[PDB]
Order: sequence, then structure tokens, then C-alpha cells
Amino acid sequence: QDNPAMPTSSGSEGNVKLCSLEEAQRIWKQKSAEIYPIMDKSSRTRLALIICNEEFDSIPRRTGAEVDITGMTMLLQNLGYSVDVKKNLTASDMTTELEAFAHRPEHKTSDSTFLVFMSHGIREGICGKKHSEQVPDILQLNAIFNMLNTKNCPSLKDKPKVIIIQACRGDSPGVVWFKD
Amino acid sequence: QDNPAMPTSSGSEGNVKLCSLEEAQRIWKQKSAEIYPIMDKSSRTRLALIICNEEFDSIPRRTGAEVDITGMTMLLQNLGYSVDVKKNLTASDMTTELEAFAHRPEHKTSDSTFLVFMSHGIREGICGKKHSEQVPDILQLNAIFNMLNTKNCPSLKDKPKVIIIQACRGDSPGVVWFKD
Amino acid sequence: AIKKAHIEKDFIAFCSSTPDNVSWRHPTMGSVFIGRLIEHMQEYACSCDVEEIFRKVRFSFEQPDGRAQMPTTERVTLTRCFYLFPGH
Amino acid sequence: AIKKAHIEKDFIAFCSSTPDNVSWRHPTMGSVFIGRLIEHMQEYACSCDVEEIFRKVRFSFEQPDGRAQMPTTERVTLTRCFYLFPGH
Ligand SMILES: *[C@@H](O)[C@H](CC(=O)O)NC(=O)[C@@H](C)n1c(=O)c(NC(=O)c2ccc(Nc3cnc4ccccc4n3)cc2)cn(C)c1=O
Ligand SMILES: *[C@@H](O)[C@H](CC(=O)O)NC(=O)[C@@H](C)n1c(=O)c(NC(=O)c2ccc(Nc3cnc4ccccc4n3)cc2)cn(C)c1=O
Repeated sequence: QDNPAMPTSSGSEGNVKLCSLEEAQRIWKQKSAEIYPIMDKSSRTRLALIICNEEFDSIPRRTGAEVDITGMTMLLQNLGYSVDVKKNLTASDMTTELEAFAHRPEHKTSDSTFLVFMSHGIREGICGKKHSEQVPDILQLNAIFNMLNTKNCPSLKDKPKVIIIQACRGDSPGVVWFKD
Repeated sequence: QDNPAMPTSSGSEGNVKLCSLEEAQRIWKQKSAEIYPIMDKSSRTRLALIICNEEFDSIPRRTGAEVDITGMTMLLQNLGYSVDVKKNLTASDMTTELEAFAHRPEHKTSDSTFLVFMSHGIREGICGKKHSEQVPDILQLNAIFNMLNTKNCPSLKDKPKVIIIQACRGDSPGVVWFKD
Repeated sequence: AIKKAHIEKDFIAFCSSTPDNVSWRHPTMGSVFIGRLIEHMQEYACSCDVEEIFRKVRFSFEQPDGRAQMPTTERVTLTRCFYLFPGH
Repeated sequence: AIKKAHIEKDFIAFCSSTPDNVSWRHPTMGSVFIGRLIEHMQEYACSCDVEEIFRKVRFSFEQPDGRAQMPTTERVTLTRCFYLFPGH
């Protein structure tokens, strides 16, 4: 006795549109042998990590970063993940947190993970809170992959690991002119 | 009056399974607004480039490379591309060839391109024929993207550019053991 | 007994721009890429796999109007489609 | 008049292995990755877009039996599906 014009956004999934049982069964019946398996909703322990730097020792404050933390935390919870939020870390601190994250026993009873990094960035990688041109504090994307791979995170073997990065990758505007 | 058990592999598409008119129309009717447009078969001038190094000054011969040239050339022709094949180049020669390729007027009347690089490789990139540990001769993947981007190859603006690389990316076997 | 496994597999990284280029962030509305990604996951998690959702995010950045950025997917080793099945 | 365009867009790179790792080549049969890619394009160009075909190639490398390699897609900025429509 619900009204389709009044969408329910009041559940744990919030504003994320739901996958109906019919659509879920349709998605599987098309290419089951080529979809990542999902664990029982009642017992799985999905985890996600958000690392976000807003305050820096030598570079400008990333005003609006709290809005990004809010949106990504709520989205990841809406998708069924328990979210850890770590803020204002050096690249060394990020490495320690990522290593701790890979060591979490919940991954053994999880089907996937999301890692979200949001900071200042340069071509080389993501800025840690102590970054300066003089003494760099950079976490490279290669290090993130290494810490979460089949060897360093065996609990996530054969499970999708989605990495989201919000950070400049240099100083260019990324455009060229053309005759319209 | 054909026999379905006797597949025709005798046309310009060779062993590539054909997309029926019905399947082509079905593919479009599903997500037309999100597919790359394809140009008229009768007038398009699709190009593809294959760069392959088999013979080197200071490192071992890549025996079997001719089999790779055969397979990729025939495949790209089967898919409708006119294929240029350039062999045993230094990284400088590869840059010159790629720049010449980006300058080809046929791209203006083409809908896409394929670039295929096949050589020895290290973590840094693809080996040119003169490569040695002492004096490196490396073409980086970043340089390939730069030479074919919207600025350096305006004729391919908004057109898919598929790059295929066959080359080692280091010295590791890429495995870890686990308890089965 | 012991068995060999690929050391790196089943990853996908999605960056806010192409190499060498900036991404945009507003002081009260947040990062453009983040806001766009959340909108796309909310609308398309029910019916599209993550690689498809990421393509749709890239497509929404296509017509640059003053703050150009092209999100890029990197180092992809997903061997299967990753459907989120929201609600399941 | 002049209009701005993304400097880098509509690319896809497909490498024969993951970073740091080798790829295999046989003296008379050629490169394993090349042979696998040709087989997959031949079978699936008619019905799958290139990103999907590349995923299927990665999936075929999954069970490593002595010569492990995991092809990887890189620096992806395709905003649309690239269907080859063989025969058209
Ligand atoms: C690179 O790391 C950073 C981004 C980051 O810290 O993650 N980039 C910069 O700091 C740099 C390019 N930059 C800006 O981003 C500025 N931004 C703006 O001028 C600006 C951004 C966005 C809007 N508008 C807008 C509208 N709707 C939105 C909806 C959702 C989310 C965001 C939205 N943003 C307007 C202006 C400015 N400067 C000076 C700068 O250096
Ligand atoms: C890194 O750049 C190179 C590859 C290249 O030159 O592109 N890698 C090496 O040279 C290195 C890892 N390597 C080999 O590759 C050797 N290969 C073998 O031992 C070997 C390869 C493949 C097969 N089998 C096989 C079966 N069916 C096939 C079908 C199609 C195509 C290929 C097929 N290959 C058996 C053995 C050996 N050495 C010594 C070596 O250094």
C-alpha cells in the first residue's frame, strides 16, 4: 500500500536506488559465471576505509573536504559497508592505517572492499599532511595496490577492491582549444 | 543456400565472428547514446600501427615475435584497419613513427585506431632495440598517450584509441602461494 | 596442499582526473568528482556493474565548461563484473 | 569560434601483465597474451564492447598453471562503449 511517486529513501540504503529481487535475478541469469559472488546479507561483515586530509602543515586547507567525507561515508554505508574514517595523516600514517586495514578479520567474512583517498595531490601521488616542495610527503598509488594485494591482504583474495582517489595529478588545466 | 555447420572464414573478416544486422541493431537499441559512432564502411579509412622488436643489439632475440605480427596484423585487417608494421626500432625511432602516425590524414576519415607494441620490457617501459642496463633505450607508456592525445592527434579527438602492449613489466613471476 | 595465486588481481582504481591535470573542489559543495560519483552510484548501482558506472561518470564530464576534468580508471584487474546489488 | 576540449580522453591501454611481473612468449607459438587476445576478439567482437572483451581475456588467465600472468587495463578514458561491429 505504498505510493511510487513517494520514493522511500528512509532505509539503510538511503538515496541509493534499490535492486529489485526480479532485477537481481535478471542480472544473474544474463552472466552468472562472470559476476563477483556476494555473501549473505545477514552474516557478511563488509568494511570500507576513507582517508581524508583537510588540514596541512605547509599547504592550504582543503575547505569542503568534510562534505566529501559525509557523502562518501553515507554512500558506502548505504551500499552495506562499515566505514572507518581516518583524517589528517602523513604518508607514513596512511601506510600504517592501510596495513592495519588489510589485517582486519572482517575481510574474511566480506565479499569486497572500497578504499577512498581524498587529499592534495601532485603527479607523483597523494599528499600527506606534512607535504612541502622542500620535504615531500607522498603516498604513491603503487603502495596502495601492494598493501591490498593477494599477498599482503590474503583475506581479500578473489574479492573486488575498489580504490577511489580525489586528488590533483599535477598543475595543468587538462584542456586544448579546437576550432568549433 | 549456405550450411551453418560450415562457417565462412573466407571473407575480409577471416576468423572474426560477424555481427549480424539484427545483432548490430539490437546493440544500438539498448544504449545508442553511449556507443562510439562508426563511420560508413564504403568511405572510412581506418588505420592501425604495429611496432614490434624481435632483434636487439644487447639483449636476446624475441623468437616467436613474427607469429605475433602475423596474428595481430590479420586481426586488425579483419576488424577493418589498414595496418602499418614497423620493426626493430630504438625508443627514438618509435617516437618518430608514432608522431608520423598521429600526422596521418586518414585519421580524419576514421572512427578509431589501434596501436600495438610488442617488445622486451622492464618496469619503466618498452625496450627499444639498443636497450642495455648500462645505456637504457626505453619508451614510456606516458609518451604513447601524449603523442596520440587530443592536442597531438586532433584528427582522433572523440575517437577510441586502443593501445595493446606485449612486454614484461619487470622480473617477478607475479604469484604468491596459498593453502588450498 | 599449496597452490599459486596471482599476486595482483581484482582491483580497480578510479582517479578524479587524467595524469598531469587538476581536479576541482568547491569550499561548501565539496569535490566535483566525489559529488558526481555519489550521484551516479545512487542512480546506477541497482542496474550497472562498477566499471559501467565509472564509464557513465567519465561521460558526464565530457562537455568542459570552465573547470575541465576527466576521471580515469587505472590498473584494472577485475576479472568479473562487480554488481553492488543494493538492497541485497 | 574556439572551444575547449579534454586534452586526454577516449583511450584504453591493455598490458600483458600487472606491474613488476613478466609475460610469457613461446618460440614458435608466440606471446600467450597476444594469442589469447586474438581468440577473444575473434569470438566476442560481434557482441561485446572492447572493455568487456578485455575483462574476458583477464578472466581466462585466472587459474595459474606454471606461467602466471594477469593482463591489466590502464589509463582508461573511454566515455562510451567501443563496439567493433565486425562485418559493418
Ligand atoms: C587538487 O587536489 C585540488 C582539489 C582537491 O583539493 O581535491 N584542486 C584545487 O584546489 C584547484 C584546481 N582549485 C579548485 O579546485 C578551485 N575550485 C573552484 O574554483 C570551484 C570548484 C567547483 C565549483 N562549482 C561546483 C558546483 N557544483 C558542485 C556540485 C558538487 C560538488 C562540487 C561542485 N562544485 C566552483 C568553483 C579553486 N582554486 C583556486 C583552485 O586552486
Ligand atoms: C617479457 O618481455 C618476455 C615476453 C616477451 O618477450 O614479450 N618474457 C620472457 O621472455 C620470459 C618470461 N620467458 C618466457 O616467456 C619463456 N616462455 C616459456 O617458457 C613458455 C611460454 C609459453 C609456452 N606455452 C604456450 C602454449 N600455448 C600457446 C598458445 C599461444 C601462444 C603462446 C603459447 N605458449 C611454453 C613455454 C621462457 N623464458 C626462458 C623466459 O625468460
